[PDB]
Amino acid sequence: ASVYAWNRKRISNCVADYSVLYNSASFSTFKCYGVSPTKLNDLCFTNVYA
Amino acid sequence: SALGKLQDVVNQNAQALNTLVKQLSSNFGAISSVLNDILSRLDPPEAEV
Amino acid sequence: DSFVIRGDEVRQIAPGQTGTIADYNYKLPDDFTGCVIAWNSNNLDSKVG
Repeated sequence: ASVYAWNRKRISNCVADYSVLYNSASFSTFKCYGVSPTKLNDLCFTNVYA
Repeated sequence: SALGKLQDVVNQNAQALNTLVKQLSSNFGAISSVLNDILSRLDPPEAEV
Repeated sequence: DSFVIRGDEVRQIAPGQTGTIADYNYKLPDDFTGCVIAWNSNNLDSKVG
């Protein structure tokens, strides 16, 4: 979607492998703010939104 | 209220201990007041801060 | 320490960075002191084939 009508998808009831996001070189910018990128596989979350 | 002088000292000491324990719940401007949450969420360059 | 990398990978030669050559090729410590030097070498380290 366009940025004025940006699409919000709920992520819930899943086990998430962020290591395929870290190890992929396709992303020009991979920048996390409130959490370390390498600790994402060790934590549990709710209210995940893309 | 006959024994108020001793009870005042006891209440002041217990209140000072309760305040000192309560001050651990404050984050003092950090993202969290729990040390384990910071050590499990962040890399050491920003967890150090 | 001399090597040749890509143009977008020059941000990973730094303390406290997350990245690919930082983890599996060349890691700098958090208490690193010194200078990192980078310049473009497309005229020398590239071939048309």
